[PDB]
Amino acid sequence: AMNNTIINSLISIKRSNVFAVDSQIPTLYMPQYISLSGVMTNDNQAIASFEIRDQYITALNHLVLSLELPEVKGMGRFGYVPYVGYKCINHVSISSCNGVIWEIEGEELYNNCINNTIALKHSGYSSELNDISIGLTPNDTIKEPSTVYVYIKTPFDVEDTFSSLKLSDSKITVTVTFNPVSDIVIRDSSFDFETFNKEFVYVPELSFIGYMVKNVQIKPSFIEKPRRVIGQINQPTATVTEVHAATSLSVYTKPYYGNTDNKFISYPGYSQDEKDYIDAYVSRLLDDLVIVSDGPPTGYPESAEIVEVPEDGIVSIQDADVYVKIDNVPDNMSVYLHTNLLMFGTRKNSFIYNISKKFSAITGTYSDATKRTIFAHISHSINIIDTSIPVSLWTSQRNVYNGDNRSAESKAKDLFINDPFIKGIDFKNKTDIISRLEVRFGNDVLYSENGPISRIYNELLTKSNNGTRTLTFNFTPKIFFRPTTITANVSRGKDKLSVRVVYSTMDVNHPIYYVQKQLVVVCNDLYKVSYDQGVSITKIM
Amino acid sequence: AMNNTIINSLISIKRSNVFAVDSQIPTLYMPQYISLSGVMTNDNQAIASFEIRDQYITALNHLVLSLELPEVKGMGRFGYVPYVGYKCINHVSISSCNGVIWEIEGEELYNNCINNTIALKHSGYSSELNDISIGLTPNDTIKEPSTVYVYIKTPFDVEDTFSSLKLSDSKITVTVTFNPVSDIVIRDSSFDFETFNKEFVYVPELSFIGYMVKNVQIKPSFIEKPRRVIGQINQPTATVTEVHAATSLSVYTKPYYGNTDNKFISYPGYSQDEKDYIDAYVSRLLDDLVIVSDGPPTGYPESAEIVEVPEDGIVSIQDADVYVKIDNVPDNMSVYLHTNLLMFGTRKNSFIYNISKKFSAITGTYSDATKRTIFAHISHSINIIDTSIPVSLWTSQRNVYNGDNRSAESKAKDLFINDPFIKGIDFKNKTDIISRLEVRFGNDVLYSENGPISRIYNELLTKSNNGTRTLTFNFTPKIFFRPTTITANVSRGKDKLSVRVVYSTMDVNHPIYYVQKQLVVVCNDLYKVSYDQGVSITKIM
Amino acid sequence: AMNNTIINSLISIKRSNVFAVDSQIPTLYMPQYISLSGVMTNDNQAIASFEIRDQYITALNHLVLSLELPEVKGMGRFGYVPYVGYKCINHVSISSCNGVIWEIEGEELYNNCINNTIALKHSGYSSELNDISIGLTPNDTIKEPSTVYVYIKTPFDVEDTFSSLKLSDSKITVTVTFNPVSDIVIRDSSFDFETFNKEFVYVPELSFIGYMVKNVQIKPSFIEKPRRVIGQINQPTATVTEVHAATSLSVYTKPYYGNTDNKFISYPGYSQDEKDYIDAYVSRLLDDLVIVSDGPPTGYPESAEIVEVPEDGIVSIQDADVYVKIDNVPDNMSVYLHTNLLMFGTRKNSFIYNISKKFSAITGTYSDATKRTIFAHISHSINIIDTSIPVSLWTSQRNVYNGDNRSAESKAKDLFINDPFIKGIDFKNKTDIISRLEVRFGNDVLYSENGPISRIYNELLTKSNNGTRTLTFNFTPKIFFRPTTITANVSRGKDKLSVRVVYSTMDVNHPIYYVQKQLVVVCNDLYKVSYDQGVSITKIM
Repeated sequence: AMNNTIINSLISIKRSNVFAVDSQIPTLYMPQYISLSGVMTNDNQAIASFEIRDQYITALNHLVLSLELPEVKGMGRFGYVPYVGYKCINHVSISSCNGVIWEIEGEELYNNCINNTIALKHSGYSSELNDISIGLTPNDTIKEPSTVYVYIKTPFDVEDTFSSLKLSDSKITVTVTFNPVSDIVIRDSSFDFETFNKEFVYVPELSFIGYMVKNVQIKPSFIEKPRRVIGQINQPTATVTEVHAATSLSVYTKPYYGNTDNKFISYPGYSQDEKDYIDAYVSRLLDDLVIVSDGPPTGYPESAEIVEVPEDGIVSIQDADVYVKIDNVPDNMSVYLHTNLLMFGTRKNSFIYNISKKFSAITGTYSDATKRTIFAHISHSINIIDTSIPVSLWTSQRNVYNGDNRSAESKAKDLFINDPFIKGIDFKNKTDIISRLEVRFGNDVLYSENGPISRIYNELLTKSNNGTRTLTFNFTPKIFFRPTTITANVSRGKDKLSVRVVYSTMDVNHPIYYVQKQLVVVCNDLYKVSYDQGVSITKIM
Repeated sequence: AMNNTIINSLISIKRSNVFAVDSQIPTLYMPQYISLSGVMTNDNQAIASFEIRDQYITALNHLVLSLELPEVKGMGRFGYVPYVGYKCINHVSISSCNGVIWEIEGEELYNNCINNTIALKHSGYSSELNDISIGLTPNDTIKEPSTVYVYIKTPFDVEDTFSSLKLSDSKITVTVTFNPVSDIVIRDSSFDFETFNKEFVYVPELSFIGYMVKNVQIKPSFIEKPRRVIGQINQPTATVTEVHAATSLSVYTKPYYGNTDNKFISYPGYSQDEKDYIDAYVSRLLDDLVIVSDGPPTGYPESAEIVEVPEDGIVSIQDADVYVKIDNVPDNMSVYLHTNLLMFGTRKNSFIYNISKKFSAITGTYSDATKRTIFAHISHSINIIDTSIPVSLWTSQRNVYNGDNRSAESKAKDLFINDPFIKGIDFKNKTDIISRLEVRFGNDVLYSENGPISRIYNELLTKSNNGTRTLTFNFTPKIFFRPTTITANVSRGKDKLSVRVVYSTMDVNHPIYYVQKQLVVVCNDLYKVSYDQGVSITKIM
Repeated sequence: AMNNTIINSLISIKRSNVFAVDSQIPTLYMPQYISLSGVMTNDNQAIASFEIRDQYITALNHLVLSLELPEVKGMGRFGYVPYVGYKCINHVSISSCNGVIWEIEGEELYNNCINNTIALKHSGYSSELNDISIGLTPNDTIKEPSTVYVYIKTPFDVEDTFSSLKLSDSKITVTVTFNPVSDIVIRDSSFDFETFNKEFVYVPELSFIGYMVKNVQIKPSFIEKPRRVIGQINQPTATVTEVHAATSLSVYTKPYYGNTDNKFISYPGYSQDEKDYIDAYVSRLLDDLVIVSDGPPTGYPESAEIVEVPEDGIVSIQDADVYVKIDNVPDNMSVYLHTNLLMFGTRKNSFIYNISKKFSAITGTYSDATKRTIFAHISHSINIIDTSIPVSLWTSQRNVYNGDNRSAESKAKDLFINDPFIKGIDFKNKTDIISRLEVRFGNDVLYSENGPISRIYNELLTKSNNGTRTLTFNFTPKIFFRPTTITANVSRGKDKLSVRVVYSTMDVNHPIYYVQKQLVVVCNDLYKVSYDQGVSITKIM
């Protein structure tokens, strides 16, 4: 029922038809899902190799790696890192008889896939995998066997068949190097990690979409291979040499925990919000913070200053006042507040970082049935950095105090965490430790910034939530155009990308000041793909 | 402020202009939102017919069906299934004078729209609709009147005006067949469903975007019509005949509850996470699991083994130990543990499935004001399958035990659930009951897999979270190319798609072993659309 | 490993190659992120001006505005509105020597960006910014300094370099007008807003992506400039004159709070779900609703009817029964129910809106340590409208009752909220106050609807969750085609868009009946962009 207004509004010119189109008949082809088994060899890293050789496979894309995780038994606490499938991959390489066609580091693969929620979920992200489970007997099953699937995104996936890797009758080999299983496991000290590690085995299977094409017409294309460079420990510089045609440049920082035992007080498991991290940390602290006891509590170091709560409920810790109210406290028992649970300082009369001063209100109810306090509303100022401080840093040699005044029961619940893709200096990469960034191409300054406007642009343009500081040089559509690059001038000397940052200033009495940092620079170089005598790539100069 | 580096980096060749384009003048047209009322007729299913006849409507797409849900009154418990608007649709057909142009089943329509969160939300997904409400008097209003909107996605929507259905001066009729209202309602036994069902009436209105086009130039196009085949009860096979040009093939399993009363213990209402299902189930179980009583609890079957909790809090149920601690228990009362609340077994001395053994720690506080236990931390191993077991299966004839030892008050809270789009054998389609899948085209094997790598690929390629095992044959862009299909060879005999699965093995002492299953195969056939003497389609061969 | 079925299925015709493409070499260019500082001037609104003048910048797009929010100190309660960065912008204008090239209102900018979660998050959406913080001393830091980033989406962003604004050697000026800081702040009366407002200063920096293009070839393009018209207070009409080529028309309603003090009882801060709003409101009400007291509670107006709860727990308020059970009540104390906490009525014996009657079950436990009630399960019927009623409306002159019988402590916790982008008559724009909508073009009726099917279509087509009633006239692809518009017929008189709504009927005894409403109509006009003697636009007629 069109209105008279509508039928009279339209009341000559060459007009493009937007209500019809001629359907082009495409190249004749037939796709097939193909699964292959690999040969494992053993740095002694595990390495899986897959050989693709079939005259009827003309092209392929969409590599998926499946992994069988085994049943885990015994006692102790044990979970998997989130996205375990991606955290397992150290390196991936695709190569033909002519050499390497494409390759990537596992962290860069994860960074490229981090905006793909479906892929992250298939990589193994669930409560059954990522909760920290407990075994009570040597026969208790901590984790049941399960299979995860890792989508190995390549440049060959962007335009479906248009960008797919053509096999010009050559053999194609895919090689997957794995990280050691310690990287993907979160465990306490009571778990028999030596036995688990001696018995653990990666079991991979490779899948891809193959294309049988009739009368294929191959043309040369353009591919981008990421290349990574890691700076020295705590140095504010890193240089990428032999840069002749780069499409983009990425910069970020990784913490280095090699000077520690890799032990942390808490970990939220499947829950991965900042609030979840903080809630897990606070839950671990409260068991030692407020104590209901018949007499002064026992089982703490001599350095512990445990103080009885007065009738008004306020315990003053220097300038800080902590409000403590516990219901149903027995008559033969008092309420005590640990006033220096964790403390750090560099001089005997300077500023002290004291975790007890971060709490302002603690309320809960005591349970006579379970002999413990069930906490309710907690008012505190604990941030993600406190949850990210390694346990070794509290008891460092630079600390003029004891450091860790927790009970032995609390110290036995600390977890080993060797997650290989941690960015920044906290688990969420929230704190921005870069205050200034300068990028040089040759001797001349290419780009400078103070605030993270390059990260803001990276996130806006890629529609990601976990972006980094990225200089993007290509804004042209993929595949159909040759990508735009910054191009070297060897005569002028402009053929390397030097990066210099200024790190943010931290308090020398904050434990986080001593986490070691490395600067990571990623450069995407442009390559040309040719299909004469097999598959070949050349670096564009 | 361009840097000298930038202005000297660019320091001939035919270059495509990527900073400008000539704006093509499109076909002259004017869109209008048009709403129509239908004629209802009454298998006795309701059927709504809408006639589109207007010489000035040249094309249309984007069908939306609105439905007025009436005010629900009375007593009992009552909610709507999530996405009630889509759950209401049994069948949709679009046809002209020449015959059916396009049609789909309601479940396939839901499957095609499941990745559209906006559409699912408009279909009716809110707490006011999907919470299980309670009426206390015969005049209490359980649900207020509300309107839902169902987006009926067709092939005519993919490329906006390019793919829109052209009305070549013909009459177009849309016919909507509805499911019976029992399918979309979740109620207990105290709700007067007979009266509600006698008085309920579907009230639909149809909307679409029409296009008045001046001097339209129509061309023939290609359309895909899904076709479904349902296998026999508990058979591992299903065949699709007359397959001459298919773009894709989908496979999944549906549970068949016809051998039951369709009653379930719990349902989470608006909350639809797996954890929400499990929490609702546990909340229903705890009211009978742990009892605070003055003397041995009364009101349970003679088969119930209710045991007093010792002072240490551990009750051993065969090999399983349950820890029970309840605060504030009165002095004249004890704490009791129901040790066989639900139990299933096939032999008198074999394995027993016992829901009481799935709990390891139960803590809470008794309330003297409300005479009930408020539970706190619960440690258990309840999975989604337990929440999906029908109540009839516990009391089956094959069970050598009583089965359901709950109280009458608990049994009166069970809910009828007839949701028509359930997949798998649980409400979340999480358990994978297919262990092996083989697809044959003619006599030859087209595809085999063990793990669900085809489902992994379906989800990756369609960016969905609720994918199925799907063989996709078309990777060419829609509309602008003729779609790629697997093509029949009638000379060779290759003209049907046979499907055979191997179902996963289950424990004969698990109640879920006896849920009946059907195999569903969906085949998308390619059709050609022509515009001579009205609108016509032909099957491509 | 291709199957024999696959290799025999494919066993002439001009076929388009879908496995290769010739890579076109694009225009030579180099992008750069450029940041500028502005000149501030002071309706006395702050205004930031940025001058872009550089012969080597050929084109630009992707404007980002950063803002430094200062440290907030003192006592009282203080937070920022969600998306503070967007809420700060009153107006944005881009202009060259020829005049205004493009401009938009801040509310329309927010509406265009509301589907961009990344952009909304960068605008300032976090607990640290949006929680309502408390200062206790005149030196307590309520908020730490932080920087937000506002993505100013323009038409120049849709097709990357294709749609970018060309600077034809002209100077380009960007002007940002800011809202007063009262609009972006949520505070109580104890916060020193006069001092904060005297000292607050907007500190903006502008960024954009510039393009140095070698041998650019510029062509004329088409741009759409939104234009807004606001109807008179409580009038159901609004007209847009001089409409000669419009691509779309939007309609919605804004509440007008100028007849109030802009004070509300509660606000959920960072949590922005409807349930969060309702939970914050209920949490504020419960502290006065149920009172544990030694004797009749004191500190309430003489109009307050506070009633002791009987032993059965049921207090009847006219036809409504409230169930109140509180555990651990001391022996020298009773439980009391405030039965007319908030009440509104227009006649002394007609219907009364009473907030106490909206509660059906209240349970909790009294705390002897903190002298307050910790509530548990609450059964109520509080909706978002109750949470959106302004405090002034309860104590209106039309109310024949007192209105607000809360304690002084509760009244001191009310918050000032001047959020400038509120739609509808509640904070979530959930209630639909438009029952019928008629759009006229000239004298003839262009479109009519009752239900919000135009909003349903707006949301479906734009993939948004916060759509409005929108008539869309353009369904052609952006940039590459000249947009489709409704076109004026000045001879016939069709050159204005008149809008008339019928507002929904409300109860004259509901306080929400008296919130004043304005009708907002937005019309997107089509303009042509030319590049002779700088940058110029002309209105298409």
